[PDB]
Amino acid sequence: MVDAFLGTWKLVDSKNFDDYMKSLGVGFATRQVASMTKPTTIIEKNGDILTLKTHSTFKNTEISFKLGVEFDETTADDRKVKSIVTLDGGKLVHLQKWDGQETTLVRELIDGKLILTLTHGTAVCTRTYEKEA
Ligand SMILES: O=C(O)C(F)(F)C(F)(F)C(F)(F)C(F)(F)C(F)(F)C(F)(F)F
Ligand SMILES: O=C(O)C(F)(F)C(F)(F)C(F)(F)C(F)(F)C(F)(F)C(F)(F)F
Repeated sequence: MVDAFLGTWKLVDSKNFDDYMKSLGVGFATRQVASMTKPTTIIEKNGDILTLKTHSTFKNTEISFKLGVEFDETTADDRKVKSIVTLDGGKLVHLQKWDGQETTLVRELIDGKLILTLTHGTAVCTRTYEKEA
């Protein structure tokens, strides 16, 4: 199921991330740092539990979850959300809900690259990761 997503991934392309951050209300000085950061994402499984780490020179996050089971999450920008991650069409779909708002973080594999599509409001950001050995 999820096994092609597992491993260490490095950011190699980003489109419309400023739009996405601004839609979420991230302040301009933070957006400026974030626009120049290249995170590493590490996706590990242990049985039915996935752990997704995001590491950078600015902020780090880590979440653990079972597919299809809601979990509490506090995002990098300090939103307290109700989250669920599911496999849908071969994509890892992460849905966050708070205050009646929603955002999706969708990961899919295309030609061995991991494409992360972030949608909030009308903003749609595409971030591409390449696998580390
Ligand atoms: O993993 C990535 O590339 C990523 F930086 F885009 C990201 F998903 F972490 C993210 F979008 F920045 C995020 F941290 F999750 C965020 F949505 F919470 C926000 F910070 F942008 F507000
Ligand atoms: O700090 C915010 O609000 C932020 F959105 F800018 C941010 F830290 F989440 C980030 F820089 F966008 C981020 F990209 F998610 C990150 F730094 F966490 C990382 F993913 F780069 F690691």
